[PDB]
Amino acid sequence: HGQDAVCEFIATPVATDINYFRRPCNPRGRAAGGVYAGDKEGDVIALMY
Amino acid sequence: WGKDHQVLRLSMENAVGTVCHPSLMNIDAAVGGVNHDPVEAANPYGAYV
Repeated sequence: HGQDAVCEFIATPVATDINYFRRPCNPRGRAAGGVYAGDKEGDVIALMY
Repeated sequence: WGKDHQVLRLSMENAVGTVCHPSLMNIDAAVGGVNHDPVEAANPYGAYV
């Protein structure tokens, strides 16, 4: 069929509700990009953690 | 629906920050403002100890 894709796994609790999915949502449960911050330059460790 | 194809939820645990202030027990002006222009004898069976 072509090249293969690789599937990787992250443990989740069973009640992390599916409405968070069906949506462009992110894997690590948090808006993680450096675009989204409020320009403080110490902000994106706090935006991520 | 939010500002996407996104769902949102409003509980009644949502109502924590509004019903729980110490102004629910603030009825000082209420009894004063109703007091003038009085009411007649309402044969106080259940209104007297």
